[PDB]
Amino acid sequence: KAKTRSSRAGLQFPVGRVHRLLRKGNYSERVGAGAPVYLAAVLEYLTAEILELAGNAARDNKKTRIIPRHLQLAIRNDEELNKLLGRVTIAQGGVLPNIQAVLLPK
Amino acid sequence: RAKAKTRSSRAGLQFPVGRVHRLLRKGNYSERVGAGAPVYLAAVLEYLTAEILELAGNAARDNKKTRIIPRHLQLAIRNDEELNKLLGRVTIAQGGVLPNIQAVLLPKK
Amino acid sequence: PHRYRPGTVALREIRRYQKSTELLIRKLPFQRLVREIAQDFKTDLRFQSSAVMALQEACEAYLVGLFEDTNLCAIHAKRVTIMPKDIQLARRIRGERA
Amino acid sequence: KPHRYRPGTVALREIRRYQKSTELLIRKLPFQRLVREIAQDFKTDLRFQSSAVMALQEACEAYLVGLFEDTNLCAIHAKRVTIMPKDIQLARRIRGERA
Amino acid sequence: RKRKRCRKESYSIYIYKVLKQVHPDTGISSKAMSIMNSFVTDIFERIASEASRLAHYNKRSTITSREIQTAVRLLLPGELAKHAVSEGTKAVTKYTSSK
Amino acid sequence: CRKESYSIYIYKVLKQVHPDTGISSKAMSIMNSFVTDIFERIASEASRLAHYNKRSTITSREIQTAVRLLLPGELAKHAVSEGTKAVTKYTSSK
Amino acid sequence: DNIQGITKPAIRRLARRGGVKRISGLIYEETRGVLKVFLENVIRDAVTYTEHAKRKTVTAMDVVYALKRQGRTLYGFGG
Amino acid sequence: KRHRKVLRDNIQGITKPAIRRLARRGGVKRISGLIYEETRGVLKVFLENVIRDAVTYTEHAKRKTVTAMDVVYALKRQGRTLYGFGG
DNA sequence: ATCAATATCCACCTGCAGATTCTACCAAAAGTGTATTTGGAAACTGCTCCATCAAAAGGCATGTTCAGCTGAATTCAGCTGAACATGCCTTTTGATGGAGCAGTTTCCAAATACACTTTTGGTAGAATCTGCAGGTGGATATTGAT
DNA sequence: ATCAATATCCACCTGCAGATTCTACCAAAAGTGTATTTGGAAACTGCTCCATCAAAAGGCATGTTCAGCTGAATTCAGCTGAACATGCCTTTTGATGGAGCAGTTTCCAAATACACTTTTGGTAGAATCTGCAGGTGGATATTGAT
Ligand SMILES: [Cl-]
Ligand SMILES: [Cl-]
Ligand SMILES: [Cl-]
Ligand SMILES: [Cl-]
Ligand SMILES: [Cl-]
Ligand SMILES: [Mn+2]
Ligand SMILES: [Mn+2]
Ligand SMILES: [Mn+2]
Ligand SMILES: [Mn+2]
Ligand SMILES: [Mn+2]
Ligand SMILES: [Mn+2]
Ligand SMILES: [Mn+2]
Ligand SMILES: [Mn+2]
Ligand SMILES: [Mn+2]
Ligand SMILES: [Mn+2]
Ligand SMILES: [Mn+2]
Ligand SMILES: [Mn+2]
Ligand SMILES: [Mn+2]
Ligand SMILES: [Mn+2]
Ligand SMILES: [Mn+2]
Ligand SMILES: [Mn+2]
Ligand SMILES: [Mn+2]
Ligand SMILES: [Mn+2]
Ligand SMILES: [Mn+2]
Repeated sequence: KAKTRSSRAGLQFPVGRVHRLLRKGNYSERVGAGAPVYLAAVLEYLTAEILELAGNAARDNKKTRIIPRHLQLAIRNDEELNKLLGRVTIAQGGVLPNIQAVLLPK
Repeated sequence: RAKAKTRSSRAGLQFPVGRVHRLLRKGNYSERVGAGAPVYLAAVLEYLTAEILELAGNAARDNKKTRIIPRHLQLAIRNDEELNKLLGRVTIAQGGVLPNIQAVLLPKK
Repeated sequence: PHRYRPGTVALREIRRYQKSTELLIRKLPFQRLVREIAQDFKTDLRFQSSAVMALQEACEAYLVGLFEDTNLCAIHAKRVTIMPKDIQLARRIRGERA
Repeated sequence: KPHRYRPGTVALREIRRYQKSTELLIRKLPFQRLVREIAQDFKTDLRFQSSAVMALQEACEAYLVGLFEDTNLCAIHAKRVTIMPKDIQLARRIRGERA
Repeated sequence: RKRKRCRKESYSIYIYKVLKQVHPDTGISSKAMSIMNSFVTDIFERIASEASRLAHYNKRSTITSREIQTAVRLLLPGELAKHAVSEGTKAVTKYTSSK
Repeated sequence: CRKESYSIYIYKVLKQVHPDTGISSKAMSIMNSFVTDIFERIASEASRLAHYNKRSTITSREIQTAVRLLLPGELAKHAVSEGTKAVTKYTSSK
Repeated sequence: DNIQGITKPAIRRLARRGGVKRISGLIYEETRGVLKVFLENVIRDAVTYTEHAKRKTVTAMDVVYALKRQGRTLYGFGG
Repeated sequence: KRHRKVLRDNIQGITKPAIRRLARRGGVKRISGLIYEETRGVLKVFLENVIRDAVTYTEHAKRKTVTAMDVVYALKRQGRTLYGFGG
């Protein structure tokens, strides 16, 4: 008869654990019952949106498996993710190909 | 019974050891606060206030002012190597800037 | 008729406004400005006078330091005149852009 | 008869080479050596988790690769193609670092 | 002789679930997974923190779905926040229908 | 709707360092913001320290490390000193 | 338009305080664009703090909190 | 009871061609001869600031080993967040 | 560099309004005193994970030569932006009136916190699966010189 | 507009390292039930904040002049990039010794939890004082001319 809250909310992300983490991190004396749900959803939506673009980036480089380069390409080419992660370093990500035009011959 | 003596007094501080204890409690920084934490913190806070007002005050006397105004705070902080870094991303209302003219812009003669 | 050489009033103006600490945008067009922008977000918002005064303080400092930065960029390109491309570079390097 | 690329051509190939890749660019033993020297000046007889030196190396290389983008814009702003210390200096100060 | 044991917790199983939902054929290297795990933990803190501020700011002892939502509006660029605010509201109403 | 500032404590510290000098109201509120600001910087770092090491308690030891992380070198050194001076004198009184 | 209320002689004073000796003509429209952008980011956050508190007045603290989020801490109106 | 070799002058181990590879990823086509000592200066300062804090986290935890998390926490304080090591 | 001639700043004084400092109270914090839970320092202790050492390969750092091309310097014109006086107009500033509010207080339904007792999802090794790193060779582009 | 010399692309193969799938204990959600908060829903203020109105004031928009700055064109010395031999030292990989994480237990020094009892910080008129608006009167800077 047990029914996991993640299941009740239709999420992959562990609503239960997210509840535990809000508590034992001391953000407030008490936590509302809807807060871990909403939070677990947003976490899930953001990992979904990123993996979407990173998967696209692996296929365009004929790879099955996502690697940190694909995370980096997906992130730095998406205007909004790039803002969200403007001060984040992705280990083994590299940079986006860019040569100032002033530097090319012709 | 007995006769009360504030934790600030016991520590030789002007800053409120009691109040800093309450604020640590009611800020949700931890389940518990040790008795030494607010003492230490209040001292540290007092010390930085001293260092700023010391230098900010020296500057008021150099403008023949009785009263420290934000300009002197701004003078004191931005002219001290360390206070300036501590407050490196802080705006001081009514502070102004340090007088500084990039030398290239001055006349050749 | 007496005329100061171009640049002499400027070095004088720099000294005036660095020595001083008054707000430099005049207050009403600015208060007016802040109110237009805010209603791109909600209506019958209301403002503590101290709240608009806070925004104005925040702005001028921001712009004054950007102007310090723009100025270094201009001098770096061996110029004395700041241009849009200098403001562009300074904001890029700060992380507000590109 | 002997073949020569005009100066700049090999540079542009390298820029392309290394922007396409994600390998670490500082050699790994000398970097580790550098880190242990520095860390040992703050505290003596420290040990390092491997992942900690690699974290430090990734962080460093990322920092410098990016400072070089900013330095490069500065040289160009001054109508040059060559990076020099004043470009790094200008960049570090606008950024908010110093000395 | 007797023996000792340990236990770690990550978002890996969930990340993999969501990965399979969008790219069923695609996989993910460990370094890549680890980066993803780093991302969740990061965003988790940014939101929880901002939420904690909002609660403390209004003299409230409770973090509710609403503090989370406002926090989300502050930290996400519009249209990432618009979608996120959407997905999250969907979850709370669904969670409230079956009790 | 009672308020609270560090004003009287700053005024007290002001008078100890320059007896003759005073402070404008705007200057005082700037100081009040300073104390509040640093307070949050140190508390947060101390909260972070505790949680990292699976600890429920913020102690003077946490403040001290936090102070080390946040303050510029010669300022960490004097602050760390002053704070120990304050805890010791506090233990003295039994 | 109210952005045009932020006039050339005002923008020039800011530049004078910022230590600029000579100013190009394209600067003032450039500046207004940047000021415009700044004011939006800060106010968007401030009103969001207001709406959350279920208030209709933007407070000084609302602007102070916004400015803290944006990394530009302001002293003198609460911290 | 035994000792290692003294660690000294290891910033010179950050060789010129490595500094040239990094600038290439950074999009630099041409490099002044003085760049290489500047970089070394900047790198050293960076590493000190980052490691100091990392070690401070170690001293606090009463450890003798610097961990990846110590380095990730250091990097977060310093405003340069690193993903992929405990991030 | 001196000389003279506007033009602008900037110290020495000085009464007065707007602020600061001073008096006189009180609720609300802060302190005490006593009684109890309890987080985390200590004392081991199993055992990953680190520190060296080393051999052998062959990848790259080095040092050198040399010329292409970049940076620095000069000169110069045209065109932009400063300075200035004039004149119109937006902004300040100074009360006033009244509504739309944030801020309180107090009451209960509704929500969250705990403590046990199941019950299941998540993790750690173990056992399978399998991209793709690495090593190639032929085509296709690119560069630079006749 | 061609050619020789290079380098870059880009697909083909394949065991193996690294990723997936699988097993089985068990930590941690979930479900229950009792015990506490709490964040409202209505009812009330005082108080900021808008909404106007209208003087007077600097401050701003204008238009003209011309100084001098920015950018263009040229020149040249020397620095930095390309190319290649040489050999150092990093990289791999591997075995081994041992520190010191990290896992556990047990127990006080230290925190939390009420209950009361002072004592202080905050608040609001009244009672002094410091900048401040202004006024010089004088120096200090600056410009155009010898
Ligand atoms: Cl911004
Ligand atoms: Cl009790
Ligand atoms: Cl050139
Ligand atoms: Cl007069
Ligand atoms: Cl003569
Ligand atoms: Mn303590
Ligand atoms: Mn060859
Ligand atoms: Mn899909
Ligand atoms: Mn009066
Ligand atoms: Mn008991
Ligand atoms: Mn225990
Ligand atoms: Mn040779
Ligand atoms: Mn030559
Ligand atoms: Mn001319
Ligand atoms: Mn199961
Ligand atoms: Mn390959
Ligand atoms: Mn294997
Ligand atoms: Mn009149
Ligand atoms: Mn050699
Ligand atoms: Mn009192
Ligand atoms: Mn009192
Ligand atoms: Mn005066
Ligand atoms: Mn005056
Ligand atoms: Mn003449």
